[PDB]
Amino acid sequence: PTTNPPTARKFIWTNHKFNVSATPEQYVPYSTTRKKIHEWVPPSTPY
Amino acid sequence: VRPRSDVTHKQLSAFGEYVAEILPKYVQQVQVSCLDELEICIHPDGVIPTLTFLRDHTNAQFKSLADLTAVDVPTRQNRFEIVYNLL
Amino acid sequence: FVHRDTPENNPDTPFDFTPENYKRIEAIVKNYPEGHQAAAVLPVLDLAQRQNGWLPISAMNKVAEVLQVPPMRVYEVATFYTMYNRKPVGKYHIQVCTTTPCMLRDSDSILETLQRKLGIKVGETTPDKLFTLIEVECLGACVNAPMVQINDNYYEDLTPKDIEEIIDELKAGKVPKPGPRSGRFCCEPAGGLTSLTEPPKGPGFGVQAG
Amino acid sequence: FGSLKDEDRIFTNLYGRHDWRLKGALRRGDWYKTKEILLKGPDWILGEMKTSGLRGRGGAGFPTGLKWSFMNKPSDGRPKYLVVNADEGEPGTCKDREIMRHDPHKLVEGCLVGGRAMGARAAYIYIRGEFYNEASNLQVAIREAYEAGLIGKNACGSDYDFDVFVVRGAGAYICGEETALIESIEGKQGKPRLKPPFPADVGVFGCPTTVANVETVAVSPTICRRGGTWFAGFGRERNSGTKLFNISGHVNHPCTVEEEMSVPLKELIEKHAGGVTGGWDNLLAVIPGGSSTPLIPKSVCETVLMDFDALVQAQTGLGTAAVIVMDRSTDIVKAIARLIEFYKHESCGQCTPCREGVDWMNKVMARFVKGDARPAEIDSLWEISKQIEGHTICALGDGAAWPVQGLIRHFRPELEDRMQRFAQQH
Amino acid sequence: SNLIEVFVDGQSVMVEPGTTVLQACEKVGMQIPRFCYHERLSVAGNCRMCLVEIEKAPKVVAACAMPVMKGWNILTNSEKSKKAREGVMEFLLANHPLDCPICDQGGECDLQDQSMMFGSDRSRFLEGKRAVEDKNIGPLVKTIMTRCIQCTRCIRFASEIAGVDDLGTTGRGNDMQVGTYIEKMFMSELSGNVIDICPVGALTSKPYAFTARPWETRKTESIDVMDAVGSNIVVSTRTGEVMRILPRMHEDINEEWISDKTR
Amino acid sequence: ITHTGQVYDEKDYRRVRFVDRQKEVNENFAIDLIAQQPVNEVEHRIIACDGGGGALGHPKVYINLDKETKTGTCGYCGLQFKQ
Amino acid sequence: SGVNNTKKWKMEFDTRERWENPLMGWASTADPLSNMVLTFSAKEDAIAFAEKNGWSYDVEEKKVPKPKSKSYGANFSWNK
Amino acid sequence: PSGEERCIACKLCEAICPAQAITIEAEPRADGSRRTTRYDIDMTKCIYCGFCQEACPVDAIVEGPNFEFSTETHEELLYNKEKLLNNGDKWEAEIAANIQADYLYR
Amino acid sequence: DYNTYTFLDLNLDLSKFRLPQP
Ligand SMILES: Cc1cc2nc3c(=O)[nH]c(=O)nc-3n(C[C@H](O)[C@H](O)[C@H](O)COP(=O)(O)O)c2cc1C
Ligand code: SF4
Ligand code: SF4
Ligand code: SF4
Ligand code: FES
Ligand code: FES
Ligand SMILES: [Zn+2]
Repeated sequence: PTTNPPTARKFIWTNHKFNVSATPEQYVPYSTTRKKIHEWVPPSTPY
Repeated sequence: VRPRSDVTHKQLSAFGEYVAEILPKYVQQVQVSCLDELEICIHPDGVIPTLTFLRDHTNAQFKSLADLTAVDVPTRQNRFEIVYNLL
Repeated sequence: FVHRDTPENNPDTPFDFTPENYKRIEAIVKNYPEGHQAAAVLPVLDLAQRQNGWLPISAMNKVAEVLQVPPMRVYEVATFYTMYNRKPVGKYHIQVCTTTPCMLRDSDSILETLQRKLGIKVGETTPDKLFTLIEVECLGACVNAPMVQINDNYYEDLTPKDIEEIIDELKAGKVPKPGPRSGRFCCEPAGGLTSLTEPPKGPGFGVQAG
Repeated sequence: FGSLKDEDRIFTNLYGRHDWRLKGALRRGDWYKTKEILLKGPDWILGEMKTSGLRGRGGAGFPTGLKWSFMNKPSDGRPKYLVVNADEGEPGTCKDREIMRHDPHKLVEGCLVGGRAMGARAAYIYIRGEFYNEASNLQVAIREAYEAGLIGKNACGSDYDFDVFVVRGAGAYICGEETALIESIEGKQGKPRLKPPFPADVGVFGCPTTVANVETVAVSPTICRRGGTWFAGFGRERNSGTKLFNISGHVNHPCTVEEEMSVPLKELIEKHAGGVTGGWDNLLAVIPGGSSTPLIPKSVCETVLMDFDALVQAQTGLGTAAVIVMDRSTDIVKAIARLIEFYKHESCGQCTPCREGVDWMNKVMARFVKGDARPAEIDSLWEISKQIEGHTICALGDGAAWPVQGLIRHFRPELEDRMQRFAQQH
Repeated sequence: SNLIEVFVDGQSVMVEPGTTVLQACEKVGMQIPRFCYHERLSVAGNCRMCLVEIEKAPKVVAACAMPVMKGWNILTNSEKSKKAREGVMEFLLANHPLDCPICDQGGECDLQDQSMMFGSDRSRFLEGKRAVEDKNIGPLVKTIMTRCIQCTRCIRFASEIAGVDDLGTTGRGNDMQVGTYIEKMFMSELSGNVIDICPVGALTSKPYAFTARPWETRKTESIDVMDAVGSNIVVSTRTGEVMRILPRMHEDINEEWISDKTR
Repeated sequence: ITHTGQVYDEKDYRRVRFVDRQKEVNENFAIDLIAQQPVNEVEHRIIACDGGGGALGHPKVYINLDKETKTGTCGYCGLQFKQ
Repeated sequence: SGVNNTKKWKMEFDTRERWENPLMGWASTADPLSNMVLTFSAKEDAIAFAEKNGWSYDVEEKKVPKPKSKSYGANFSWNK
Repeated sequence: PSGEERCIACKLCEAICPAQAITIEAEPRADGSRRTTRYDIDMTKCIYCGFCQEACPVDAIVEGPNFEFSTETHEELLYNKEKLLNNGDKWEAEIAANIQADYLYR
Repeated sequence: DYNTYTFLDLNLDLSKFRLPQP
């Protein structure tokens, strides 16, 4: 890498990390899609 | 486009007729694919007789059973299509 | 081919056939079969252009109403044919024929002459809007190959200089002797008639009985 | 053979020289037997056309008699019509501009003589809008004729009633097409129709209609007057009569002169018109029928004669018989290239093969003139060319393919060198 | 009576006088590759992708527009009628912008498939392509019209099935663009059908822009409840939420069309 | 939070997942990163965005920059070009 | 506009629960016979499969496009 | 390079995955661009065929060099768009070099 | 020499002659 450095693209990380699995930095999978069926919230004003 | 020799489609075709003639009681259809493969079709009762003739006939020795399989065509009244491939 | 409404070119520009023009429109409609007024679109649209060279979107709309045709139809005709300006156009609107017949007889020279004569590049118009230069296709009159159509007239068989002369005539004064400014009469053999030298024939000549 | 006599020529007013107005026409005696002819009836007139052997005279030379005859079938309650196309767009054609401008009347009586042959209620003349001045001349002529009562109700003493109208074209070569002239007359966009509903069957305004090159309508009264035989005698076999020839480009005296059809080409330029600029040796190629027809190189020109049968033997079309000549001083690759530019700026775009195909050849042709394209591309254009030739809704795609085919057929070595020239300088 | 006998590859089908060549192939069971021909839209002949070869005839004929005649043999798969498709597909694709992974009519394209089935494997158009400015025709139909194969089925539907008569062709040559000359939205019921009827993905649905891709959509056939015509419809559901409702054909009730409300 | 505003509600329990752990998100968001790149002022009506790098980029597409008001944006890169 | 997928009859089991999965949001199904669609060439054969397997069936008659008369000439009709 | 994620949600990476691993759902982003709201590669389901690398038109999904991603919990192996995009940012320099070396071959 | 309306106006003049419509 010293001889021919790599291409820098102004998003690539500068601090790369090792396995963070046992440490609390670990990926915890989650759905990234937003809600699908929005619901009718009742009316808060007493009828 | 694959190379096709009609020598085989002729040899195999003839054999088909030979088998059919020798075992007419069971052979219903005998076709050769465009891929030079013969496929005698027999009534289920001819399972024992047609195989035995092929295993033990001087002009057609088919000693080993490559495979026994059963496609399932649900539409077909007789669902399964037992296929025996011999060498 | 998209009319993005602009203050100048948009319906705020009201359009209506002068009383006289409407009379003309009526005759045009008469030619076609009754119940087929729509057929008069091209003729009427042209009349509009005669009235206003720009032929703005408003004009197209008027044509439609006058002929009771869907507005789109007028648009299709206008955007299909080429003799319709669909924009402002120069008082003179010269058009230079550049199909192979003319080019083979050096049409390109004429265009170049005009470009600097006019001082304006093709596809563009003079500042005074007096002259608009367009590289139009075969305008007929191919025999008189070097040829250009200034407005409605057909100036033909022109050598580069001739046009400059014509343009000047247009620039100062009017009606610069429109036609082939050369020795030949129409499309005759330039040197001398190869035929039709003798007098024309007479009524009944070599007529089969009845 | 050739060498038609001026006496046996049809438009004596060609080149003007005689009042294009009625008076000059009366001395011409153009309106001499018009009442009688119509009195003869539709059939007799159409018959004379067949005897004449007159072919199209416009673009494709279909037998005129048979064509017109197709509407001699009984009326089904729809008025039959006459349409006389005067678009005259085919590059190199000033052929028609003459009859219209110089001898408007000949066409006026051509219209009614032709009208009773098809029993047309009325005739519409579509002169290209470009020719505004030309229009001025014909309706002056049409106005004269009715004033006389030659046309209109009681046409020329005939119970026949025929009305003639002039329609403004709007700068479109395709308007010229038979199904598209109609649609322009109908007022829609000028887009050809398919032939299965043939023009006679579905007419303009759904009323049987027929379309003729103005030359075709104009000669019918004189051919009836002179009889089919006189006319049929001048031509060679199937190809018959004398067709006007317009020679433009690289010739000493470019002019339109009518001569016996079947006149040798080397001779046409030699006897009328004028010598090939720079000597007959200076003839790279000539396109006999205008831009649509394939150009023929000089070897063939000395031998080939201008008649449709001889040309189809030669792989080229008589077409409008517009002779465009190219000296050895011209970049044909660029000459034909502008004709493809002539067709990309003009095809309607209704059909897929012409729309993209003609634009595709234009892009390749421009590269060919530069020489940027490699030699292998040249035979591709050929293949692109025939894809367009048989698949198009109208004939213009037919027409665009032929010049491309001609350039590859006879000038393939020159294009390869232009290929080579650019590759060498890198 | 009124039953000509025409042969489609020698099958002696018999058809009422008036049936087109494309229709003759249909009853035998063959399907002429077609664009610009829709059963309930007028024949236009624009694409010429249906050229077939009647036997003993110099030129190939337009299937969708040629009245069949007695005796004719269609030769639909004749070497010729394949060059007549291998060479048309060359043209439609030549000016086409290859954004098939943008075109949400990805698997719902009658132009890739008719290209993967009836056309060539490569391209020879080394020249440049064209681009046509898009149009905001409305809030329902997204017209990325650089996709348009100028097949004029929209201009027909918008005039014949619906009486809008707004959409029209503008210009000639390779820049004939089929969009409203002035920007007037295509506001009418029956509007969304244009999406379903444009085989190209030039104009498609804006709400269902990029939510899915058709192979995934599980299709359940159900009934329109928004209006009382009870139009038949197919609800396309992916992973359990409805993604699109498009029409399914019922001769008597909705014959291939559905309202702007119920889709 | 995430590119699409994916933020578990204050009461959702998948937040337990993030308890004692990092909810993985990226600071670099595309919606913003493309904006930074300036509009390319090309001088031809139609230009092509091969995607940068030819074969190493995205399928080639031609953009019509004719609309004077707006700017063409490659359906792929998002790069914008104006005439 | 292709009709090659409207040729063979298919029998499809009734649709069942497709609840969202809490950890990843993927669709989750408890019905085994959901994705199964068997294809049968003729209506008679498909009905037979339902009877011997004991599943309830409700056959829907094929609906094929009715013949439609078309002719390019019409579009140029004097009065339409 | 600008910073716009390459994927344009054509979703044929999902179509050709042999194991059904990739799950993609998309919607037009506010910019108006096409983008994937959720891209989930289930690595335990994935059999690392490398067809996704093959199929992508923009080549947004790539088979990265790292093989050492063993995880204590099964959930960590399931990967959403944010982990993969982060994986992409970390290894982009080598991924670019690797694609640079092998693209002529493909 | 002719005016822009020559064709149209001349035609209108001819209208009287023009035979009755269909
Ligand atoms: C693109 C195109 C342009 C045409 N232009 C003309 C024209 O300017 N004049 C003409 O008489 N025929 C033209 N034709 C031929 C006509 O369509 C038609 O065949 C012809 O006018 C019939 O006349 P005829 O029977 O006298 O030959 C053209 C055809 C095509 C395909
Ligand atoms: S239409 Fe959309 S999908 Fe069909 S080809 Fe053109 S781009 Fe690819
Ligand atoms: S929009 Fe769809 S339908 Fe209308 S023309 Fe272009 S392609 Fe044919
Ligand atoms: S990853 Fe490549 S293929 Fe899968 S969607 Fe994003 S872009 Fe299309
Ligand atoms: S080409 Fe210029 S006159 Fe026909
Ligand atoms: S379907 Fe035959 S012309 Fe388009
Ligand atoms: Zn881009």
